[PDB]
Order: sequence, then C-alpha cells, then structure tokens
Amino acid sequence: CYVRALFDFNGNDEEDLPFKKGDILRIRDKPEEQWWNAEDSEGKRGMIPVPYVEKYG
Repeated sequence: CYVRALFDFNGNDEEDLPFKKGDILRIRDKPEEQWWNAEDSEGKRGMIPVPYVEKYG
C-alpha cells in the first residue's frame, strides 16, 4: 500500500504530490494509469507518478 518515488519533485502545479528521489508514498487510489492518489510522509494525499514511483506495499 505504498510506492517508492525514485524521482524528486517539490513544487506546486496541479497539487501533484511532491517528494524526493527515494521517497515513499502510500497509494490508496489508482484512478489514472500513471497518476495515482497516494499519501506523503505526513498523510497528505496527492497525485503520485507511477512511472516515477515503484510498487512497494
């Protein structure tokens, strides 16, 4: 129920869930086929790149 973001990304464009190369995100929603809704290290649910993140849990 998590993913490892092997790509950095800290900004604020489309509310995309930011992260740092080698981060973990808890994916709970996977509507799109690349941008899934996962949580950050604070629970903040946002858009996470499946191509930039791996499947962990």
